[PDB]
Amino acid sequence: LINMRRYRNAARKLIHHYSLNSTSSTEYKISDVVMTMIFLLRSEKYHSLFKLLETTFDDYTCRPQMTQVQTDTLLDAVRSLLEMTIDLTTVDIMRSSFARCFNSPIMRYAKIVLLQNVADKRTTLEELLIERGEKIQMLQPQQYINIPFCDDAEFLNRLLKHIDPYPLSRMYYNAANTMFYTTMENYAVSNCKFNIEDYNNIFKVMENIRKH
Amino acid sequence: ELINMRRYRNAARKLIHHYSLNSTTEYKISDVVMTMIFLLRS
Amino acid sequence: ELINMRRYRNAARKLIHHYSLNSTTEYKISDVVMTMIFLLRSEKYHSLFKLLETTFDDYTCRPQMTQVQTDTLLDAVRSLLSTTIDLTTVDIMRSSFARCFNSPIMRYAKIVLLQNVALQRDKRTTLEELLIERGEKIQMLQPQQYINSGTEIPFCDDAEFLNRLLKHIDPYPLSRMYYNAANTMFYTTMENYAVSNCKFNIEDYNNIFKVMENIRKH
Amino acid sequence: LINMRRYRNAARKLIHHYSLNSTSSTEYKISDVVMTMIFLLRSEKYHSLFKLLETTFDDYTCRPQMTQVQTDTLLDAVRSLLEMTIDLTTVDIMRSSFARCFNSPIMRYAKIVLLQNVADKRTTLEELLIERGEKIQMLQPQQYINIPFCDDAEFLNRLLKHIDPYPLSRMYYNAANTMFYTTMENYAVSNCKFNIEDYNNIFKVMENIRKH
Amino acid sequence: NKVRTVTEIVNSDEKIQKTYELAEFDLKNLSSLESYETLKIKLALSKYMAMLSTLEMTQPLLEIFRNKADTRQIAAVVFSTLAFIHNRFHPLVTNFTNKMEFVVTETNDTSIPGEPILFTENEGVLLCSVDRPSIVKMLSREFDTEALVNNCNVRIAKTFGDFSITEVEATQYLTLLLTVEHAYLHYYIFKNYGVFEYCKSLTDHSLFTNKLRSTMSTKTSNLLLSKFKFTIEDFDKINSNSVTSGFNIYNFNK
Amino acid sequence: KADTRQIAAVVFSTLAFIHNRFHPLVTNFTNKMEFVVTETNDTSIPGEPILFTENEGVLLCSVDRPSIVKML
Repeated sequence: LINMRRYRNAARKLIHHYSLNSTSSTEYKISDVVMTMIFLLRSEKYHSLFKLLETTFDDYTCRPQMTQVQTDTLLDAVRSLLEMTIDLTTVDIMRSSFARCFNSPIMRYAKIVLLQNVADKRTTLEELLIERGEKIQMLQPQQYINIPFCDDAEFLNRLLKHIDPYPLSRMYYNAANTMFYTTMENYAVSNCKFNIEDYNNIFKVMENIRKH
Repeated sequence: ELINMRRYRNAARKLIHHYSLNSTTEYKISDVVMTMIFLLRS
Repeated sequence: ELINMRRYRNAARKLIHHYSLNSTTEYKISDVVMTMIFLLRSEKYHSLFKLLETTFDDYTCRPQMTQVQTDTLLDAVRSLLSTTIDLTTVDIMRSSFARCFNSPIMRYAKIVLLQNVALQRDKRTTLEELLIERGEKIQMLQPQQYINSGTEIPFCDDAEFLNRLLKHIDPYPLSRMYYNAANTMFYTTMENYAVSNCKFNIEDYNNIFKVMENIRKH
Repeated sequence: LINMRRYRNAARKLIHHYSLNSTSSTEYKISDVVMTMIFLLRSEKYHSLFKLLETTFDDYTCRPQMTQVQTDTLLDAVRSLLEMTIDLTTVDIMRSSFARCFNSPIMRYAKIVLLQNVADKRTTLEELLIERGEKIQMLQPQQYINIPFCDDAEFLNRLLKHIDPYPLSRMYYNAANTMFYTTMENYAVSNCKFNIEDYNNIFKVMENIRKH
Repeated sequence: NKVRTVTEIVNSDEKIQKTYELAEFDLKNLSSLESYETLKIKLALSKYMAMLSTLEMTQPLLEIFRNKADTRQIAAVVFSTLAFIHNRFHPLVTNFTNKMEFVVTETNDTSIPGEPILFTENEGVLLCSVDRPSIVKMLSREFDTEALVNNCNVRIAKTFGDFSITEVEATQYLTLLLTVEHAYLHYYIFKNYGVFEYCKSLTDHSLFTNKLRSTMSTKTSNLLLSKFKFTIEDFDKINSNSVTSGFNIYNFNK
Repeated sequence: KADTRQIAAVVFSTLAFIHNRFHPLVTNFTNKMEFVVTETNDTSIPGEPILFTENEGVLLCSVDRPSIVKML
């Protein structure tokens, strides 16, 4: 007999991280993987997800064939587990993450990786720039534009009072990690090499900008 | 059938033989999950 | 008969015994082709043939094998070799075959074209973009270590040699010497700018040598 | 069950390279050899070619005896596989190439070789020069000769417009490799030692010519 | 336009002055442009194609060389290519050697391995040998017409902002032009330094550097094969069979 | 998805606010510019959700709506 609630909570947290649906950085151990897999097996309506993630043990065995109703049901199951949008690419992210976690060896220090192996056309940033630029130029513009900056002291005072208890550092961390994860997921989904040199050089540019 | 019983079983045998006696090769996290699944299912 | 069945069979036994267990002698490409031909031709080894063929590229998969299938694969591979094995042996042999199938084969020589002169493109470049590009190019070079004999600055206090060099260069006007040096520096700089398709900023080159007035005024 | 189309494409490319009928330089792996041999075995009308190339495994086992109809049928089979002329010397080149590929050991880096062991009289360049010079002097001349260099600006402009999109470097590569392969095949067929010192000295002569 | 430079030393008011003419720098810059050299080579090839066209030689070169029966076209094509190359070397003579004969070779038994176009004296007149199957094999070989040989930024900025000559035909024209260029270098050594030197050069191409740079390197244009530096892949490994503990005191060819 | 005017106004106002922060003298941003909203990966830029381009007549701004939705 196992505790359904604890296993469900561990599964929820680990899947939240492994789906890139949350920026909560909590050190995850092998125990959380064991709990999430056991809960996935035990719960009847998560059997599809459990089989999906268990197929990742061998790299040569790929995703089971699911008819549209099965994919929709699994999407509803994932949504219920996360109580949050969620779609097929989230499932692909989860599959890749769990595959890399499972095939990884037992080790003393957490391994830091980047999203990869999701979604034939292995491209770079510039070819995508050209192609999507042409495609965007194809698209018809929707709105044509042809400005109040009020400094109402009382209103800004009330806004500051509302914002004052918020730990600015936490807000910056959340925003930066959200932008980073969205950029990485867009790169991986588009099958484009994510050049972290450029992304880190963005921060380096900000740092060099400040001190002048 | 959701559990490939025998492959899980040999994985658990190998892992528990390694941990219990050969305290001194290497295994992946997948084998640990496999061993726990075998222990629960049996 | 097109296939010499038994010689193929022993070749496959040897190759698979080498790859699966003896991960540490040597074999030719012909033996690899032989092993794959044996696996395809033998009916009971079709699953193993497909599993190993999935290693050709990174866009091939295998349906999840049920229990009876994995036992059939296991005793088929055991018939290939009495020693006890498991799915881990299959995994390591598959990885070895994946490494083998990606090994390049012999190819005939080809005429390789090398750029004769670093020809620049039509669009003119400024000094800054040229500096960025050339610095990126220099980054790829392999630096060499220079170790001086000692830390002391080289010098010479031999009077006789010093006045002797001074006397030898005494009849040599400083105006002509400095003019020649400055003009050859300028000509080389302009030639490099022209060859590099880079815009020459006359004002910057003039500003280079304003330390004259900086010294004179202060 | 195997994919006939993929194996046929791999066989086509590998045979194109190994017959010296193409300058396309694509890194070929052991997988391509496996695919070409399997396709040759499986296809009924390529059985002659498959047996021919399989006999190359042992150096002591030489080419099977084929009557003229069989050789003609195999030539048609090779032509169909390549959809292109092709004759017996192409088959000899293919046999030698596949023999050397098969007897080569498995190795991490591609082995660069030159054509050899094709077509008794082991000669050198000078004896061939004398002999073929006498034979040519025997031959009666066909045409006796006893010049417009138009600079029509519009016509040259149109010609340049047509030629402009062509990547000159690719054209030079194709021409140079074609000349090299024709020279090597003529040397090997004539059983004359190909002195690559001289051929490389040709390029060295061009390089030394330019800088003066 | 001219640019003036002044040098002044701190011991006097003397100023020494030099005048630079910008045309030299402009010429170097133009010679450094990739598009300029590409235009030069493509213009030479276009002139060759136009010269063939005005001689009715519009049919593809492979088709011309595939016709065994009609020898006149092959002889005319080879003669025209030789004359074009001769005019490129000497831009004063429009007509090639006023009298010469052609013999077409269709057999390996009388073929030269590596010199498809050869020249000889029959004691009365120049004779040119044409190895037709060799040229056919050259032109009919499939070409690599999809691979790229090594600006994306200008393309990105642009994105954000009638004779049918295929690439195969142009490559065939360039192939024949280079082959006849090699033949013409051999023929030039022949005509200017004797049959003995010609047959010495046939077995050792390294004499080209000495028998061309004396006159051609300072009087004629650039050679077509000099547009790119050609090397054999893994040349050192294949050449390892013939290695000398050498001592080169007359290394006239680097 | 239906109401594009609000998205265009929000992005334009944010751009104008940032422009005023950089240059505290101009209260109105570029007096004329157009907006196009992207709802597809097929025409999406991996890492630059808001992009700018010239259609030879007027500034055009691209807004990757699903990317911003996934962010927020």
